[PDB]
Amino acid sequence: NNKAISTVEPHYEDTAPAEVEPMMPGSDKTPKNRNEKLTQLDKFRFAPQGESLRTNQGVKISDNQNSLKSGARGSTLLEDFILREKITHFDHERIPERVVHARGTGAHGYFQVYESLASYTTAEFLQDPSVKTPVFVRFSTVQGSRGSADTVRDIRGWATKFYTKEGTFDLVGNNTPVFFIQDAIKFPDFVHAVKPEPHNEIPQGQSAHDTFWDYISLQPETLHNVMWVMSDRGIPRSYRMMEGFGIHTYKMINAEGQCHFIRFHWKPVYGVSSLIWDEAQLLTGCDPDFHRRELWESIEAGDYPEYELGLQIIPEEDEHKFDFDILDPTKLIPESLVPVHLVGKMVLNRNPDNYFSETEQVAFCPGNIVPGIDFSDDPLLQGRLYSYIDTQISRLGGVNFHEIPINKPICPFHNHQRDGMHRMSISGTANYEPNSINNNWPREAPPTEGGFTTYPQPVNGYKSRKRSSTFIDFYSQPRLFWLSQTKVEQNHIVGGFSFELGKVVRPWIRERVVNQLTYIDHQLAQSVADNLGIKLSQEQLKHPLPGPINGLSKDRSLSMYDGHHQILKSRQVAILAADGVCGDAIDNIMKTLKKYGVHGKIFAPHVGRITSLQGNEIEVNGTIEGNPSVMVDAVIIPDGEDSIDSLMKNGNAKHYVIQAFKHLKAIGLQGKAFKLYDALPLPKPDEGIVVGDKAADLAEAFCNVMRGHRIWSRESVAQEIAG
Amino acid sequence: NKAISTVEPHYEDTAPAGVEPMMPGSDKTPKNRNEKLTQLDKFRFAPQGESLRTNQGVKISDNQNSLKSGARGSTLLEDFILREKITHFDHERIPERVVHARGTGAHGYFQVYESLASYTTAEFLQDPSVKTPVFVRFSTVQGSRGSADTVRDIRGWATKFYTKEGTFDLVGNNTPVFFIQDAIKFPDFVHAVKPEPHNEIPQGQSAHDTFWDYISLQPETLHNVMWVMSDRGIPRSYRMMEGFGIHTYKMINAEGQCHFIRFHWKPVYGVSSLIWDEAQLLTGCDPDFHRRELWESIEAGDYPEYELGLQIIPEEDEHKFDFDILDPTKLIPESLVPVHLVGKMVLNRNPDNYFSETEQVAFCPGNIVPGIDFSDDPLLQGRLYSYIDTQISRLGGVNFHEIPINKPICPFHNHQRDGMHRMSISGTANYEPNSINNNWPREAPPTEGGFTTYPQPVNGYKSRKRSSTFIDFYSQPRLFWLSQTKVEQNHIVGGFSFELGKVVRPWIRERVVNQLTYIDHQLAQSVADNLGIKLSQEQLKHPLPGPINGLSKDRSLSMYDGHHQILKSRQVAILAADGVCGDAIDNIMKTLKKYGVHGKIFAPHVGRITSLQGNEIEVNGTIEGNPSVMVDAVIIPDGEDSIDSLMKNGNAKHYVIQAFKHLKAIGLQGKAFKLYDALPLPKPDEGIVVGDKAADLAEAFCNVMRGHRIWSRESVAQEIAG
Ligand code: HEM
Ligand code: HEM
Repeated sequence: NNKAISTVEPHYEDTAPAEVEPMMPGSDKTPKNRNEKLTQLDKFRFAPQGESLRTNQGVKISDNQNSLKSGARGSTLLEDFILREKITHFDHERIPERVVHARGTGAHGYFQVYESLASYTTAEFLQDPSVKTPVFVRFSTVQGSRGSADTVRDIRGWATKFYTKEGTFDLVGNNTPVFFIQDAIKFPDFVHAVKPEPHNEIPQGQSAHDTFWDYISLQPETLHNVMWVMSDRGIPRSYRMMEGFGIHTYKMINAEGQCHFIRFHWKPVYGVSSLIWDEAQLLTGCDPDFHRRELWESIEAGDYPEYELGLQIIPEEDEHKFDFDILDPTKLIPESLVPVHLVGKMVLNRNPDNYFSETEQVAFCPGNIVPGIDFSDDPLLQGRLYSYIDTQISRLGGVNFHEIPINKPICPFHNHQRDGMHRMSISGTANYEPNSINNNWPREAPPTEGGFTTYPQPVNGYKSRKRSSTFIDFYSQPRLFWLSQTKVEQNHIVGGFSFELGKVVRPWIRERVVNQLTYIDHQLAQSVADNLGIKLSQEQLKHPLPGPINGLSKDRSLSMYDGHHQILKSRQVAILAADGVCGDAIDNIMKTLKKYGVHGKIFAPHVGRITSLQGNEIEVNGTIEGNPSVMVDAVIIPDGEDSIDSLMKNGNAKHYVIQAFKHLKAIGLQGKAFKLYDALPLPKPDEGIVVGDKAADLAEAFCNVMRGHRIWSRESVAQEIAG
Repeated sequence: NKAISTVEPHYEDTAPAGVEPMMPGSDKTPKNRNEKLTQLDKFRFAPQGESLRTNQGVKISDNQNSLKSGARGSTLLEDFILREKITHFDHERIPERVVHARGTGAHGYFQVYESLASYTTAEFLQDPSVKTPVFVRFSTVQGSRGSADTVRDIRGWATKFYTKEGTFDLVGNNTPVFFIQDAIKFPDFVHAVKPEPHNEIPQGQSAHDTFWDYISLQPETLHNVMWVMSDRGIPRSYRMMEGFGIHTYKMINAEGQCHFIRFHWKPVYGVSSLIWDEAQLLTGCDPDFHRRELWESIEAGDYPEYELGLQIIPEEDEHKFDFDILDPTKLIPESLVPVHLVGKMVLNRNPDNYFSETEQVAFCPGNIVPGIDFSDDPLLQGRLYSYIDTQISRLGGVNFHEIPINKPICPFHNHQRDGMHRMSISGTANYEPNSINNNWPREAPPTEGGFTTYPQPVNGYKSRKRSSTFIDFYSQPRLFWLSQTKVEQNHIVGGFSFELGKVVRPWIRERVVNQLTYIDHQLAQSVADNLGIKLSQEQLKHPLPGPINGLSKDRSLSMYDGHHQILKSRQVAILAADGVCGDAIDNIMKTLKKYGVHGKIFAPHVGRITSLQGNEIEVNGTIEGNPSVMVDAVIIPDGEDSIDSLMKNGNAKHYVIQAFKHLKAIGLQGKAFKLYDALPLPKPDEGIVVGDKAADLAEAFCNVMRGHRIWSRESVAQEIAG
């Protein structure tokens, strides 16, 4: 009554209750994680504690619940400037999404070099190991719009902004070492092919449709990066557990004018780990924010994303020594031939305060580079230089987007540029160079004092539109990639191809792709052709295959699961429990998990607390229904007679074990919890099943099984299970 | 050579020398024509035999390479072809709509059954011979452009009527009420339901803290929360949901008589919904399910069909109800005021280009025509200023009416000039009154059709204040609750319990169920239990609202009470492998075809399977790529070899378990029961149809399907692991 009426009257009272945790802005949750960039952004942060609600002109608002009307039942008056300003700001909140990589996630951190790279570059942020260079990273997918799901099969973008004392350096990479195309002129064609089709805008976040594969079949240059995205690299488990690549060959110029060709790498301290397809798909349905959320909670937990910056270094005289052109972006440089030197460390240790201000409005370009780094003649990179700044003029509202806080450098940046939309700087001095009325300040900087110069590379040829003959080589590296994959990874590649072409309606497109696969590997083609009902002619089964690359038929560095570099720390475990559960078994599991930095979450039939058979309340993390097995790495079911009975009448709790089994995950069953597995149509316990009566001992064995990531041996029987 | 060819200019042919792919509407249904579509032909491009050119008309010889300083050199700034191709691509994107960003569009027409001159002078409602063109966009609310179709959300429903007396936009939703009463709260409500601003989580979901925090503090939202928590929030198709303009409008007739009006759309294909677990899985394996369903249904001839209905109230009965008809959180119960079906709308042509037509279409509630008018509903009043304001940024300026999909098909002369991308070239005087052009174009007198506002009396004081008569938050939620079948009530409890499960701060969940105790004590207790909340004795005694003009239920607010289930156009999976019974499929298909139902053969691989009779039969797609959640029901024909392979296949055994848990009809012919009996599934209930003869098993199968879902199965479905 009075309580009812009060909700639609001005709210002058406290609303919060009188006084495990939700996600919060980084300033709230990790204020002790600072850097120079974050300190610069503080000038723009708002502390509204104890402030009046106001208009943008600073007028206190007395009634935020009602429009100005002519009678409390009347027509709204045009003179309600508060209503119109509030609605008008609302009406204009949206800006264009990125034309590609629209779906992204940001975090702040810092970078340090291990020791001076002055033997190879003058670049300031690689000279001094004591400097902490602030960074901001945006991870992304490629195909989908804002609001598409995270765990699609797709390439992942990886864009790092280095706020150095001598300029902002943008390393704009992907999570695979090659790209689909060789020349930038094909990029709108390729992108249009993979994007939703123009008549119906179908499908979202997916390459599994006609026009993408039509384009692949007609442009063999794409086959290499298709193999990468068709592998499990196409569905990583976390942005903390994938590799990063600059793809293009850059140049690094040292203080002696010498040039070294270089390729950029990010190696993850937490290993390289991926989902499997069926699990990646179900995750898009039940948590489209899975990667965004995982990254966010990673930082709040102190499991900071941590990556080592690696360089491949090739002397100028060595440019032409490989079977491939090192300026070809569909070619990787196998790490067997040119090792990766780890030269520094990046840590992401603080989430943003405002997604839109920081992550949405950030602007990265390959062209922003700093003295000591320079471009190569890669024709894809050369085209990128012009696109990033062009697109951002309309995405971010004009030529002054570097004045938006997240984009500003931390060093001076005086010049003679003036005006443009939303000009924030205010300049009084002469706006032309050379001038004498200001004694020509600001002034050009000699190269020996840090002024950018281009390396004087020789240029000889004719003005020409032509693909380099040194680029015509489309199958060598797809075949190298294939042969470096373990048996399971090859099977999943076959699954990627077979699932995707399965969604292509036009039959000639599937046959044209399968025909391209016969030039990569005959068994790969045969396996895919079988899943599609295609019969391969005797000719196709004899098609010529490429030979080794500079002596190499394999390179283990291209396999995710051969290197045995799986990391246990920071993984997520479901503890299925209900009322009547053994409280001390849970307590001992949580000690063993925390010992190895693993995160156990109690999932129950309802939120709140459950009561252990010892009568203590145990906090719940979520419900079994809202937290499917696809959201965790392994499942442990502790004991408690009444807990198990309850879990056996819950189809979700039982499906939890069938699903986790089919996704090759480790399952621990303490004591009478084995009844659940038994009830299910599940075969004999394999290596990935850990049964035991004492909790701390079950959990130790359970963690050791987790060290293998997935139980690949199980894959054949797992297919048979109805789940 | 084959390889070299692909990186050189492509002067040769590339074409080779359900069953068919989705295509532009101009290619598949060219015979479905209307006046707006003929106007759009003026802007269609036919590229057969044409050269690839720049935008200035210059022929391009090599679309494969940048201009370089040599074949391995540096790209040249003078390559204008490269820069023009890249620049256009760089600026393809325009802002998404601030709400309803995620949407699907189709063309069609509308006919009035008989003249409505008794009520309105609106030209498109006068003459039943006219086919007045329309364009409809369906949408969700919360999610951005690439979010899933089958989220739990309100669905937007926007119809543009291209009439000869102006373009009229009917911009409504699929539930008869909105969340809030005054437009000034729209940014607050929308911010609360949208992803939260620090992390931009979560997408296409209200299941998070800020949304329920807002609900808990704004009881006026509760009524439409009930609607979204019910199965209304997850419809099966845009063809099977209802539509409402929600606001009370006005219709004025030739005599100057005013009637209050509320708009309705009633689906000829009935009102059907998904269930929550099936909706959520559908967003994983097909985020485009509704967009695809609408497109294919039009290419198949199952044209969406809706009847435009009107609740009509004489201006004198404005105050005859226990609620304010100006309150957009209130519906008018169809018992109290029946809905008159006044005409039909059919959607029968897909667009040619999604971006040109669906993305660029602009609809505003302020786009009315002579014969319709506004009421003093304070939410509608704010909407009049917002639609046009936002379209200036989203669509590039004030000339967005000149974009083809947005143009009227009547004349539209005035004195407006310039603006960004001005298309028309106007030679005459640009002010009124003028003499140098004898004042053309001229004002139209009302008796010749010039718009006038009905002279409604206006009295009071300039004030910011919620009308006393708007302060009724709990009565219509209760009406809606008591009007639901038992299974629909359970599903509402499900929505509340799942959603509040994702809320982190406990006090928000507690404050929300506390609000539920003022709607129905047993709804509050069910939801409180699912969340571990113990209700106090005081809470359990909380006063409940009485009836509304003597009404305690209204059957029309229920989906599954008045048997609104249509069978025509449903989708049936047919699980077949190599070794299936040929004659069975034929007789299944002939039976399904007899009823307007589409059956789709799903096999382990794509292409063809061979029957035990040795013939080949076309597959529609894999079992793996088309889970049970995409079809209305499953049928498994016989064929010992088919059954044997299916039983080795995890997906096909799960197909039936999942079909079962989602309460769908499962047909099993012959030894197909071999497969059912192998799974942990109970004895065949009323929605499990066995039989050895296909036509009979199909006929009985199609008749279980008429009930939409086996609601009885619900209790045993919960315990099935799957
Ligand atoms: C080596 C292959 C390429 C890689 C690894 C790459 C990487 C990326 C990444 C990671 C982003 C997202 C940056 C962010 O988070 O804001 C991006 C955006 C973009 N890229 Fe690429 N890209 C490549 C090729 C191309 C090409 C060939 C073009 C066209 C010439 C292009 C044009 C763009 C544009 C316009 C954007 C959006 C920029 C913005 O709106 O801020 N990229 N690229
Ligand atoms: C009765 C409750 C409301 C309903 C049924 C409603 C319905 C809709 C629908 C269906 C759309 C999508 C139209 C399309 O497909 O393009 C939409 C968009 C929009 N609405 Fe509402 N709305 C309501 C209340 C509001 C309010 C209170 C405001 C703010 C004053 C508002 C502002 C907008 C804006 C700015 C758009 C985007 C328009 C565009 O970008 O073209 N609406 N509304």
